[PDB]
Amino acid sequence: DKCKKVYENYPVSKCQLANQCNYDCKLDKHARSGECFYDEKRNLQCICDYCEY
Repeated sequence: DKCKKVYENYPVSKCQLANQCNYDCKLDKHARSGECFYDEKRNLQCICDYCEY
């Protein structure tokens, strides 16, 4: 949804740990769960979600 925003900056490199995204997602865009997802590059991108997915 609109609350879900994706920002690479650091490729799946960090997404290696579901705990990393949230950190960066929280420190970067201030997300809640910063969950990874698959984009056009089938890469895991930490998506900052500010809502109730």
